[PDB]
Amino acid sequence: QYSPNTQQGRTSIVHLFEWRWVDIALECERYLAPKGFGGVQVSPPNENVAIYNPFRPWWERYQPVSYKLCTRSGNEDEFRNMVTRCNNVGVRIYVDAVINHMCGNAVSAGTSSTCGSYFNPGSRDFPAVPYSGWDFNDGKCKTGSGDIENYNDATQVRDCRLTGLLDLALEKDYVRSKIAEYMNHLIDIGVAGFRLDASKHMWPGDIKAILDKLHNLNSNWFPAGSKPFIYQEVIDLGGEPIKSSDYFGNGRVTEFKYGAKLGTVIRKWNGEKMSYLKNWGEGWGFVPSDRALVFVDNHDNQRGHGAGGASILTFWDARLYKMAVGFMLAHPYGFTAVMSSYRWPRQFQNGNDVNDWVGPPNNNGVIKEVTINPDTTCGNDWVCEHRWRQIRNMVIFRNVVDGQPFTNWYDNGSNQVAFGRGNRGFIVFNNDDWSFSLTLQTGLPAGTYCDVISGDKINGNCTGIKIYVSDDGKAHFSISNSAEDPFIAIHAESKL
Ligand SMILES: [Ca+2]
Repeated sequence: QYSPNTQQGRTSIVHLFEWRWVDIALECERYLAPKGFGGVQVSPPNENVAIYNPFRPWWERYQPVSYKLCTRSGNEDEFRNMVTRCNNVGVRIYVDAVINHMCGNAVSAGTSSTCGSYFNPGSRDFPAVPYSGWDFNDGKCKTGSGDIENYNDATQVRDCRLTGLLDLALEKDYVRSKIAEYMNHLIDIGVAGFRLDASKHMWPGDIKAILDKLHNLNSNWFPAGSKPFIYQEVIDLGGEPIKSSDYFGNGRVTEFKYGAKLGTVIRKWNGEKMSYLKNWGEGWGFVPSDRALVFVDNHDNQRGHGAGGASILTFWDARLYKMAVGFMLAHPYGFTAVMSSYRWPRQFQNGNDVNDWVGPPNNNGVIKEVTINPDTTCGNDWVCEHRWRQIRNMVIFRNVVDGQPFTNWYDNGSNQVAFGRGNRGFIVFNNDDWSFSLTLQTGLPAGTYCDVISGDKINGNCTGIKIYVSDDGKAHFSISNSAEDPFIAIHAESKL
């Protein structure tokens, strides 16, 4: 469960948030495969409630109606086609599994679903599964509202409705079986793993019982006996009865402290400085590296819909964002997940964005295709951070130094730091309010290296800055505090 199952040499996954199956298939062959990406996390592929007020919000996909592979992203045939094409080019697919609940109990009965399936939250009737009143925790929950009111109570957090979402009785073999049936269908199609949504709201034992009924990965692409990669979405920030470690037996867990702390440091908040990142990792109270899934931001907290809140860095803060993602990709702690989002009309009303519900680029509900501009960027309002030179080149950086130890760390006691990875890569950061000009030990063999942040290496040529490493692995670095990108990165594969 703990192994990503990615092709050897691929160390990251990208969350192509709300992308259509056909666009992901193309992206796999035209970009992800050749640029070294390990995998892709897709939005929930199962049928959900169609919400028209607001209008097709992004969160409607976290309200299941059935387990039919029928969504705004595409149908079953298109999903199968995408998984096959991606696996054929060495890019894995990870599915966002929404198995803790169904749709909101206050949602109107009818056929307002992505596949026309009928459902009735009022009577707990979901005939397309099929599920009935006997498959929910309405009798288990002992709160007055029926929803979760006390997070200091593990039992209600697990047996009560999370913000009104119908809570499934995962202790029932029938329900566990229906879920495993859905996940096994996806495994046979070819998915390499799953993101367990709202894992904190499920008992670790119930999850285990479900994983027990899962098949091994498709033997056409994976070695026999291969188990699906499992990462559970658990928001653990410190003083709650429920701990991330409670889920270590099922697989990896999302480390939400990673992005929250990194954002605070990069922003130079609460007195933090990049100099403290010397012991970054478990030393900061994070879960063991071999059990962590890290990221700077995600679809939830990038809108303020999650853990971290205000310190979270996202594409809106491009300069600091690129620096944060760069540091994460260069650091050996955990398995890294990169975010890929879309732009929305942000509107704040006293510190709160009233348009945080806005769904993906669309034409009257129909998701707009991802267009590629001549400069390899995306159009139609898709941000495509994974296509940003500074981010994509750092993704490759992590692959190149995969395995090398954290070494040659340097810091000025403030916000100017540098460190290498064995003898395969070196990165320098200048987050202070003054220029950086110093000769440092890189631990890299002598030669001319192309800075992969300001440019690229193309057939014995650099399109950006060039770094000269001498015989003793020493090299000079100059980064102005006013530089577009205040950091430099070089590695074994960027050497001329
Ligand atoms: Ca639950």
